[PDB]
Amino acid sequence: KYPRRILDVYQILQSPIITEAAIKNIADENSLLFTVDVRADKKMIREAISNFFGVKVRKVNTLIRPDGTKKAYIMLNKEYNASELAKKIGIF
Amino acid sequence: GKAALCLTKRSRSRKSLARTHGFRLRMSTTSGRALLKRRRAKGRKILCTKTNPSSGKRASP
Amino acid sequence: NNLISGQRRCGKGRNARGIITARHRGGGHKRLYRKIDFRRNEKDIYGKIVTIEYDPNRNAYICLIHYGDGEKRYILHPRGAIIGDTIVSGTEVPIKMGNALPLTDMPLGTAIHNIEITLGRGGQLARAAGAVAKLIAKEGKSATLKLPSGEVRLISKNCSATVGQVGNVGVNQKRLGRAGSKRWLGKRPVVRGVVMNPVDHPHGGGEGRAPIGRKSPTTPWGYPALGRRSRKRNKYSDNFIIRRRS
RNA sequence: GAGUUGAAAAUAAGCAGAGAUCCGGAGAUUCCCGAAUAGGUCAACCUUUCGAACUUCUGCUGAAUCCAUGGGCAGGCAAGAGACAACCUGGCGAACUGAAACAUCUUAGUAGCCAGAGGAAAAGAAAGCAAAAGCGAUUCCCGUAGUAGCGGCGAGCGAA
RNA sequence: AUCCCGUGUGAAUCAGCAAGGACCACCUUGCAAGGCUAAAUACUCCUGGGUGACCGAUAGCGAAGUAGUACCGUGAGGGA
RNA sequence: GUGAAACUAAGUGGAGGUCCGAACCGACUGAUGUUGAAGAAUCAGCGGAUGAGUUGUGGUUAGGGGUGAAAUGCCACUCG
RNA sequence: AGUAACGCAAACAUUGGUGAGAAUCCAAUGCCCCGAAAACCUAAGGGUUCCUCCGCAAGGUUCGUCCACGGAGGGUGAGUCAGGGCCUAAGAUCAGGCCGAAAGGCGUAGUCGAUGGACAACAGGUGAAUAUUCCUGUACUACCCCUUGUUGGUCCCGAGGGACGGAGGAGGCUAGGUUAGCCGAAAGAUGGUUAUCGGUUCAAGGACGCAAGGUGACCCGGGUAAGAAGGGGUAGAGAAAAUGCCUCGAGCCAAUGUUCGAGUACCAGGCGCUACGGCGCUGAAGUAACCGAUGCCAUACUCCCAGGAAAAGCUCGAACGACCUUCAACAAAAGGGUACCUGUACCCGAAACCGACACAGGUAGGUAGGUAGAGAAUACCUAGGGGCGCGAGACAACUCUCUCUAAGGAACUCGGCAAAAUAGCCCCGUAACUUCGGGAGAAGGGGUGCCCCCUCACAAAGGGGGUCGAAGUGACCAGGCCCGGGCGACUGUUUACCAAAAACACAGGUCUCCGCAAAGUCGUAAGACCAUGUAUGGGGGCUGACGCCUGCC
RNA sequence: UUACUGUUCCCUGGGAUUGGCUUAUUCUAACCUUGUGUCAGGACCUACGGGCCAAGGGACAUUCU
Ligand SMILES: [Mg+2]
Ligand SMILES: [Mg+2]
Ligand SMILES: [Mg+2]
Ligand SMILES: [Mg+2]
Ligand SMILES: [Mg+2]
Ligand SMILES: [Mg+2]
Ligand SMILES: [Mg+2]
Ligand SMILES: [Mg+2]
Ligand SMILES: [Mg+2]
Ligand SMILES: [Mg+2]
Ligand SMILES: [Mg+2]
Ligand SMILES: [Mg+2]
Ligand SMILES: [Mg+2]
Ligand SMILES: [Mg+2]
Ligand SMILES: [Mg+2]
Ligand SMILES: [Mg+2]
Ligand SMILES: [Mg+2]
Ligand SMILES: [Mg+2]
Ligand SMILES: [Mg+2]
Ligand SMILES: [Mg+2]
Ligand SMILES: [Mg+2]
Ligand SMILES: [Mg+2]
Ligand SMILES: [Mg+2]
Ligand SMILES: [Mg+2]
Ligand SMILES: [Mg+2]
Ligand SMILES: [Mg+2]
Ligand SMILES: [Mg+2]
Ligand SMILES: [Mg+2]
Ligand SMILES: [Mg+2]
Ligand SMILES: [Mg+2]
Ligand SMILES: [Mg+2]
Ligand SMILES: [Mg+2]
Ligand SMILES: [Mg+2]
Ligand SMILES: [Mg+2]
Ligand SMILES: [Mg+2]
Ligand SMILES: [Mg+2]
Ligand SMILES: [Mg+2]
Ligand SMILES: [Mg+2]
Ligand SMILES: [Mg+2]
Ligand SMILES: [Mg+2]
Ligand SMILES: [Mg+2]
Ligand SMILES: [Mg+2]
Ligand SMILES: [Mg+2]
Ligand SMILES: [Mg+2]
Ligand SMILES: [Mg+2]
Ligand SMILES: [Mg+2]
Ligand SMILES: [Mg+2]
Ligand SMILES: [Mg+2]
Ligand SMILES: [Mg+2]
Ligand SMILES: [Mg+2]
Ligand SMILES: [Mg+2]
Ligand SMILES: [Mg+2]
Ligand SMILES: [Mg+2]
Ligand SMILES: [Mg+2]
Ligand SMILES: [Mg+2]
Ligand SMILES: [Mg+2]
Ligand SMILES: [Mg+2]
Ligand SMILES: [Mg+2]
Ligand SMILES: [Mg+2]
Ligand SMILES: [Mg+2]
Ligand SMILES: [Mg+2]
Ligand SMILES: [Mg+2]
Ligand SMILES: [Mg+2]
Ligand SMILES: [Mg+2]
Ligand SMILES: [Mg+2]
Ligand SMILES: [Mg+2]
Ligand SMILES: [Mg+2]
Ligand SMILES: [Mg+2]
Ligand SMILES: [Mg+2]
Ligand SMILES: [Mg+2]
Ligand SMILES: [Mg+2]
Ligand SMILES: [Mg+2]
Ligand SMILES: [Mg+2]
Ligand SMILES: [Mg+2]
Ligand SMILES: [Mg+2]
Ligand SMILES: [Mg+2]
Ligand SMILES: [Mg+2]
Ligand SMILES: [Mg+2]
Ligand SMILES: [Mg+2]
Ligand SMILES: [Mg+2]
Ligand SMILES: [Mg+2]
Ligand SMILES: [Mg+2]
Repeated sequence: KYPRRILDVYQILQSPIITEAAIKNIADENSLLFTVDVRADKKMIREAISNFFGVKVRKVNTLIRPDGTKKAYIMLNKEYNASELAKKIGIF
Repeated sequence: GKAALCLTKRSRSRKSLARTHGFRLRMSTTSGRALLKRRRAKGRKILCTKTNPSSGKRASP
Repeated sequence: NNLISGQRRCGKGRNARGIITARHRGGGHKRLYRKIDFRRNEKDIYGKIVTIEYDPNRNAYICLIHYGDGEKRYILHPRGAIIGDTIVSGTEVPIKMGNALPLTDMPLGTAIHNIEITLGRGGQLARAAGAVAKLIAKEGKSATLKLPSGEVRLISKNCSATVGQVGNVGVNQKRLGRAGSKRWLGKRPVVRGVVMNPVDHPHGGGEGRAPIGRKSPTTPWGYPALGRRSRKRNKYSDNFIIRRRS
């Protein structure tokens, strides 16, 4: 019942990434890029996106940068579309 | 195939050096607790040079 | 097989401090520890011999025992033993080799080994290869006997012991052909003090092959090396001694 | 009491005589390591039953063993821990040096190490000084005095 | 002598005990073997105010700039 | 072969601090270098190379000391 | 002093382009080097050096338009890889407990602690920089749900198992390699010629199963009664286990292999496009024999003495004790669903680690091609990576690194220092001495190429004949030997950085101490080592194989 | 080192720890040693250890002065 750690769930997602490679990844993989907290997990991020936008998450992959900042690859299920969700935010 | 006489630092792993010169090693004995007292009054930035965490980019494994 | 284990005191010669007390110990081949039964408890049950195994932790062989209750034990190997012989530990046991019983029920002039000095500690004396202790006489409280060193000690009567002589008597006959066989046992090279420097041994200095140059030969710690008897005067076991070895 | 959102301009948006910014008093929050104290650990991390560990306090239960002891359970923003330049108290306790050497002696009960505690500490309310006359706890300064003395009667040490 | 300890022995209660530089006698003084106690006194990592026959960038705190930084050392530590 | 053994001829077997010789570990001679490319190396030969072998990783022994197949040698280019 | 040097003697050269500017940057062609690496991964370590754009102050031992430099931005994707969430060794800590001026020391269970054990994935593709991590396809592990059944389970506890050495060689396979065949393409201006060039490939995993291999009692092929692997039953303190007894059982062991995975996927080549990047279609054949591992079966077997970790996971099972419960728990097949933390960049036989340097150095482990060859030596090459970060001329002495040198051959010299010579394989022949093992490759001589035949090639070797050269192990590679003496027996160890020895050690021999609460050793003490050993053992002194001896006071 | 002065290991005596009956020997109760003997908590201690009961020594020795 307990999570791994305890902190602000609304801080798990700071902001997305806007790069020519990231935008290229949305159309090919149906994925999304998000900078995340260092203390975050794949479970909290999976639960997070399920609540904000109301969409299913096929898989989550993460990594820690050299600067101590964690990044999160989020692949949505094929039923939904990351490009459609992208336009809802404002970024293409 | 013989190393020169001055090679005293053979690039040993940081895991073993922390077990010999790390923060936890100093706080065990009374002398190490006084060692840090000298380096704090000195005002040194890095109190223990030979130390590393158990995880992260610094982890030896 | 379950009596063998690898839990031993590694770091031979080194004490808790980690300094060398018993010198010239190190190297050598690895060896597991065998659990030998010296108390010889579980009395009044027959057990036969099946194997005659090699024990690296001693000079003598051992013998596996199989009792009717399924238990298994190790014991020393007597001299004329053969596979199938039985052994018993008790009081009214017949006086033959391999059996164990107190000294009260033994006759005079018996070949005895695996003697215990106190009840419960188990046998301590006459364990080595070809060892034997001859029972001379008994008188009331205690019983005197002879040891392999030739000394006549006075042991209590209620102490247990095993009959016969220990196996593999012919082990001195082979000479270690070379130095490598010595290092395999875990015995490092012995250096002579007369070759050392004066700071290391009292015999050290002097050009050429120096003589002793001292009133007597001395240990590395100053005391003499010949003649001085090291037995503690007024020892607790001083009355149990009948004579000195020879 | 009129302009402001640090150093630190610029940019983008705000607050403000319905009295901001700013200045004081009392409070709140105060992530991780660290006495670190849920457990572990290569300090700032990990695993977690999610817990101030242990000693003390308040209760309940009551091994060998009758009373007890030791354990066990629970309660309790729950007393203590650690840090702290020097001075102070206690414990251990040098050597070079001086004596034109050196051991008695001196350097010195100094240095340094350990422990503890306070704004001061320690000492302290006569089984005391004194000498035929008298003083009336302890501490500090002047002076007695480099005097009386101590000392291989040497170096030097030194009162009341 | 006075004061304080280890070992071993071991008193007396005001008709008494200790001290007064071995000790005895007389006299004087004092009442051990329980404890607490402010002030005058010593110190400055610091705080506020004030003053310098103190320095003025090789000086003055090691350091008037991201100074115990850079750099060196396994480390203690040294150190612009 | 003998009374039985001792002894003895072949074959099998593949022992050894065995032999030659790379890696690996060592460092005997000479040259070169000697403000060196290098605070002990390069080049040409040399020794051991199934053993008392070599080596990694993780550890132990700390100075009136430790360690030493013992040179007063080694113990962070530092050791009477 | 504008002096020495600019870090190996693997080697550069031309054309064209970029640009203010080119021996130094980019591309092309040719030449040359490494190729048990100077190649590709990878551990530690370093800590953004990795990629793109811009720039050239400083840094680079020259130049510089370039860079491991500077500035800006970007980059490391895991249920299966590695580590942790599991276990434990060495060793470090240690509840209580013992000891001790203080600090603290000793120490029991317990807990930490990989260099080990345990545990589930491959191929292909994508590509500014990452992928066993993303995409495709095919699998695996754990948990949950679902469907029946069972209906007491889960810990503690007991037992099994895990569980282990070295050396040696044989056998059965595969990787890999070569050749042949098949397919496709080719005229490479020469005397001739296709005899030339290229391709001929694919995993984890699932399912099946094996000898003429190894093993398993019975005979000189057959017969026969116990007997292997692997099971069952029974008695006693007695569930399992162990021990004893009885009984079934000719088959077992596993690398390899068959099939699916495995598609016209991959692929030579061909057809068209171009900004020349690759894109888009097309895409044949995809077999066999020989050689053969240092790798697999394999802790398979044999022999030997020095006698070759622990714990957990896993499996079996009673009682006592503890916790929980009629599913809410255990257990079986299919199907479906779900899926923690950290590392992942780049260099790594190095210009990025360690050596103060972009230093002729040191740095564990993995992969191991072709010709000759015993070979991972050596020589030349493939894949792939490089031409060594100052150069151009000139061609004095002198120095260093190398080659040859007439006649003589150690006359040199402290000294045959150094150099030269010897060298392989197959035959012949091998002394004194000896501890009978050796000496010994003793020494010293002969042969060695290529072609044909004998010959059946019998894998060889041998014989006969013929032929070329001054020279046939023609290169690289690759022992110099003999006589005598001193010391030490021998293999080995030693003054890291002037001494490798006659010194040390050594097997053996001798003396003396120690009866276990041992002597001895370290500690203030508790205690530890000696030793989980017991006088055929342990400590200490001297001597130093073996042989003859070891006197007198 | 058979230089001077000292320290330590070790040996020996007096005293304490320390007692009883006999003519120095014995006795057991202090003290020393041992137990895979036994009991013990939620559980284990066959993991040191603790309590109990035994065994061997015995007023010696260890320890302090
Ligand atoms: Mg990850
Ligand atoms: Mg090496
Ligand atoms: Mg010498
Ligand atoms: Mg001496
Ligand atoms: Mg001498
Ligand atoms: Mg002489
Ligand atoms: Mg904690
Ligand atoms: Mg802690
Ligand atoms: Mg408090
Ligand atoms: Mg404190
Ligand atoms: Mg002095
Ligand atoms: Mg003097
Ligand atoms: Mg003087
Ligand atoms: Mg204070
Ligand atoms: Mg005040
Ligand atoms: Mg005051
Ligand atoms: Mg006070
Ligand atoms: Mg007071
Ligand atoms: Mg007095
Ligand atoms: Mg007087
Ligand atoms: Mg008085
Ligand atoms: Mg200054
Ligand atoms: Mg000026
Ligand atoms: Mg050899
Ligand atoms: Mg060789
Ligand atoms: Mg050497
Ligand atoms: Mg060489
Ligand atoms: Mg060689
Ligand atoms: Mg040779
Ligand atoms: Mg040799
Ligand atoms: Mg130390
Ligand atoms: Mg010192
Ligand atoms: Mg040195
Ligand atoms: Mg000149
Ligand atoms: Mg010149
Ligand atoms: Mg130079
Ligand atoms: Mg020049
Ligand atoms: Mg070459
Ligand atoms: Mg780059
Ligand atoms: Mg420039
Ligand atoms: Mg330049
Ligand atoms: Mg850059
Ligand atoms: Mg794994
Ligand atoms: Mg404690
Ligand atoms: Mg322990
Ligand atoms: Mg553990
Ligand atoms: Mg590991
Ligand atoms: Mg794991
Ligand atoms: Mg890459
Ligand atoms: Mg087993
Ligand atoms: Mg032609
Ligand atoms: Mg049964
Ligand atoms: Mg990667
Ligand atoms: Mg990579
Ligand atoms: Mg390497
Ligand atoms: Mg290199
Ligand atoms: Mg250097
Ligand atoms: Mg090859
Ligand atoms: Mg080669
Ligand atoms: Mg080549
Ligand atoms: Mg060049
Ligand atoms: Mg270079
Ligand atoms: Mg160069
Ligand atoms: Mg000539
Ligand atoms: Mg001459
Ligand atoms: Mg001459
Ligand atoms: Mg020569
Ligand atoms: Mg030559
Ligand atoms: Mg020959
Ligand atoms: Mg000869
Ligand atoms: Mg040669
Ligand atoms: Mg001569
Ligand atoms: Mg020799
Ligand atoms: Mg040699
Ligand atoms: Mg040398
Ligand atoms: Mg040599
Ligand atoms: Mg030399
Ligand atoms: Mg030597
Ligand atoms: Mg002892
Ligand atoms: Mg000798
Ligand atoms: Mg008991
Ligand atoms: Mg017990």
